[PDB]
Amino acid sequence: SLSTEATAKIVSEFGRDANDTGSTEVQVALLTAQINHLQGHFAEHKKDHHSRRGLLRMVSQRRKLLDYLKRKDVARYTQLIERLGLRR
Amino acid sequence: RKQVSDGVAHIHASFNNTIVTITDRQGNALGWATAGGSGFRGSRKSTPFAAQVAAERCADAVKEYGIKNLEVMVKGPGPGRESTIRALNAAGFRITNITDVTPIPHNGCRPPKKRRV
Amino acid sequence: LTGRVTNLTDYGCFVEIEEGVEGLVHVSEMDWTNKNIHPSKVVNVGDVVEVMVLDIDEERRRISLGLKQCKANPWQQFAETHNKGDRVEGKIKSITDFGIFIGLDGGIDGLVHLSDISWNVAGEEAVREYKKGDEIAAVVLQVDAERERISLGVKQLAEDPFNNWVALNKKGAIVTGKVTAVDAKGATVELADGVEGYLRASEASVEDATLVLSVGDEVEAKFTGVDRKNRAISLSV
Amino acid sequence: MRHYEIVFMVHPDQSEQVPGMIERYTAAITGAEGKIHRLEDWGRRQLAYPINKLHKAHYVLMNVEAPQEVIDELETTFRFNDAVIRSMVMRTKHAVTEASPMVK
Amino acid sequence: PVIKVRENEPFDVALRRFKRSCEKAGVLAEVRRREFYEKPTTERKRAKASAVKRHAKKLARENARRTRLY
Amino acid sequence: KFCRFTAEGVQEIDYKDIATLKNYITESGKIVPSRITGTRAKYQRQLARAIKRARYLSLLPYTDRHQ
RNA sequence: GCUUGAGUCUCGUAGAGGGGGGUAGAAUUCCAGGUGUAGCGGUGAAAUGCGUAGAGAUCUGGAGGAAUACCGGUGGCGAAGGCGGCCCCCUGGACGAAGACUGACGCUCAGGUGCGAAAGCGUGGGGAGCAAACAGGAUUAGAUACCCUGGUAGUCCACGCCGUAAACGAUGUCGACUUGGAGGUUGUGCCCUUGAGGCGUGGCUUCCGGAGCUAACGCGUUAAGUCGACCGCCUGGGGAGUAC
RNA sequence: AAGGAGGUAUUC
Ligand SMILES: [Mg+2]
Ligand SMILES: [Mg+2]
Ligand SMILES: [Mg+2]
Ligand SMILES: [Mg+2]
Ligand SMILES: [Mg+2]
Ligand SMILES: [Mg+2]
Ligand SMILES: [Mg+2]
Ligand SMILES: [Mg+2]
Ligand SMILES: [Mg+2]
Ligand SMILES: [Mg+2]
Ligand SMILES: [Mg+2]
Ligand SMILES: [Mg+2]
Ligand SMILES: [Mg+2]
Ligand SMILES: [Mg+2]
Ligand SMILES: [Mg+2]
Ligand SMILES: [Mg+2]
Repeated sequence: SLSTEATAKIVSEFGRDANDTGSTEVQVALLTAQINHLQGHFAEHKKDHHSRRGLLRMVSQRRKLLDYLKRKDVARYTQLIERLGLRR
Repeated sequence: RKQVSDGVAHIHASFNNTIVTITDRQGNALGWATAGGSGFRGSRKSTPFAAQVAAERCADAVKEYGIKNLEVMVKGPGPGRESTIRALNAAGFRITNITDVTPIPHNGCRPPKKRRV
Repeated sequence: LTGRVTNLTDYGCFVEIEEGVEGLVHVSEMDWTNKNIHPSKVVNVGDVVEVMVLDIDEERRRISLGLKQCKANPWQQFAETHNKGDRVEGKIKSITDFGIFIGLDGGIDGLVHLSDISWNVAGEEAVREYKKGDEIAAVVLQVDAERERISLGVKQLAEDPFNNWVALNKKGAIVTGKVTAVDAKGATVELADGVEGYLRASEASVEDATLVLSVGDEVEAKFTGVDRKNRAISLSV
Repeated sequence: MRHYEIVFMVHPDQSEQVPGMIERYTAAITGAEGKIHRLEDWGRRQLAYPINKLHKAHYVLMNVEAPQEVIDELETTFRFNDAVIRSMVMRTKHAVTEASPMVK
Repeated sequence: PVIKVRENEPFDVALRRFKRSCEKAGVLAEVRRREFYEKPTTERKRAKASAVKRHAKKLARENARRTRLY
Repeated sequence: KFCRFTAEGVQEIDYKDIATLKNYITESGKIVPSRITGTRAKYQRQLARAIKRARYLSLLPYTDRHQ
């Protein structure tokens, strides 16, 4: 999965400080990074249904986090989806 | 016709029959005897006594070579599988080593279907 | 003498010749032509073998025995048959990072240094050209019967266009070539198939020859020197 | 960097090339900025069963810290070289710097 | 199950030693098992039944060391 | 009983230690069950992997009659 | 707003979880030789079959395909189907210890989408063993079967389709509460580790059993007990999971 | 296959 160094880098970008590991923006960025990483894996392994089931949870969970964020703070939702290059 | 005095007796002990073949260390056969060709058919062919008589015939149709020391290799879960070793020992042969050489696949080919008798 | 094998080891065979007398037959003394036959396959423990006493160590109570002398050395057979410079065809037994071992007739393994296969192909295509078991013809460069090695060479089967190029163009000829590479230190100019000359920036025309020489330009430069070590023809305009 | 334990068996007829093979492979890791943590030449050893009609293979053990790419090239070299009868490279979670039971 | 015939031991001893060695290897049982093909469900089912009866026997045996049957 | 490895707190069985593994393979060369030896389950799995790796390297024999 | 539900991060652990690529040894089959000679094979008993053009047996070499003995375990992992040599690469989940962070972000889910044993279908490969159909020999009153000798599809690979099983724990998912015992497996804390000890505390799992429940059998903290949220389904047997 | 012993089986 995501490396120990790559998680620290993302937390720094999207959080108030180094220890803000659970903010919604940080969580969405981490899920996005792993989702974007895995597309290369599934280009070569179409038949990896077991791994793709875990990929769906990441996609589905990012949807739930984004919906919560949109409801609670539209401004950060707009800002975050632009920064992460997402639709909806 | 030559003289060896050290050979190897391969016993093939199948369920239905018992083949004894005596050979040199190199693997060139000297003689062979079977229970089915020793005067036993069907229910009697697959008996320990029949294998003993097969061992007698093989030890009698090979002593032109003057074998004195013998090595015994048993293969298969046959009926006799043992009377052959005893018969060889009694026929005037020194048994040096006994080895079980029954082939065991390490989970290879699929065996035939079970008999629904 | 005739003796009975008492013990067989991978480094030698113990043959009891007399009561209480065991001589050691080296596996190197077991066969001239196939140095790589394990004793377990030629002789069994208890076999009666005719062995010749080569050396007796009274002090250490060990007799070096020869089965070697009953058979025939293929190295002498090779030296009588093949003079220095003989062309021998043989099968590639194995490919190694340093060279090819080639089995010749008589069970001899010849070693070809990889440096003699081609003057112009670095490293990777030479390994793909030869498959294990392929038949290759090489000329016997040197037979060392003392170390039991034959050095074989492929260089004598080809004819270097480099050598023909240098012989055709005497020192001082002006030669025209197309620039294949341009460096800050000089330009690499191909003058013939496999024959490349080097025209230095200080002799190309300015601190950088790239302002004067483009990749692919034809440059007329004088053949001033040949570097036989690097195949580098030093050129000057 | 991933840590790999590399055991390969060289044909006994090339026991004289074992120093050269060790130097060549060692440089091919050190040049790729990896480390070498253990080098053991167990030497000529009797085989439990014949491998390619041989007994008495030469054993070399290497414990290495190197990236996956250079190790990949190393394994391909083993395949192409016909002096190594067998080779096994295993991933290890941490380095080792102790004599093997074979040396002891 | 290789057997080397030692000196001074009778051939009966040699035959006894070989028989015990084969039994320890369990070759005959393996051959009898491999005579016919047993479906994975059957092999899986048979293994389960042995465990169930074996466990029941232990617990029943445990009760016998307690219940006054005398 | 008396699982030997857990007594010494061995982290990993280390296939290279042939002297130890000879205890856990039979005369024919197949592995002895943990029920007989007394080894714990976790060490048993490590022991099986170690023996299988040793067989591949020909430190140990698969069967008694390879040749 | 809050931190107790749900998540995130830090360190580890166990595992036949998945996909791709290598490789190892045993064994079966066929082929090429050496030895050797008259049987082999099969059955309750036989015959069909193979064999003097040399079988079977034995030794050596080679080719190929498939599966991975022992370990192996009411052991493990996975949502289920299922997953078992070894090694590498890519990858999913679960659990534990301590701490920090977000601040209800949750549960269930019609339709929808996906996965889904075996058999089967399509295109193209592969084919050692096994084996529907089929051929033959027997048994039988008959034998379109059971048994024997052969044997095609198929089983294997790649890519699509199919979408069903006693797909079963015949037990929908999520949460809370309610006496005990013996174990298995995997973490972790403490004490004298005196020497594999003792004492706690998490996860998953097998058996027994109390109250209670049940028509009874039985279930019994992993409930079929006490409750709460949401969903699927039942309405006598046949006709019929059939017709349109 | 038949008979005796030990255990859930071994530390030894
Ligand atoms: Mg994740
Ligand atoms: Mg049959
Ligand atoms: Mg058949
Ligand atoms: Mg589970
Ligand atoms: Mg639906
Ligand atoms: Mg199918
Ligand atoms: Mg098909
Ligand atoms: Mg087809
Ligand atoms: Mg049939
Ligand atoms: Mg249904
Ligand atoms: Mg099922
Ligand atoms: Mg069920
Ligand atoms: Mg149902
Ligand atoms: Mg109960
Ligand atoms: Mg219908
Ligand atoms: Mg139906």
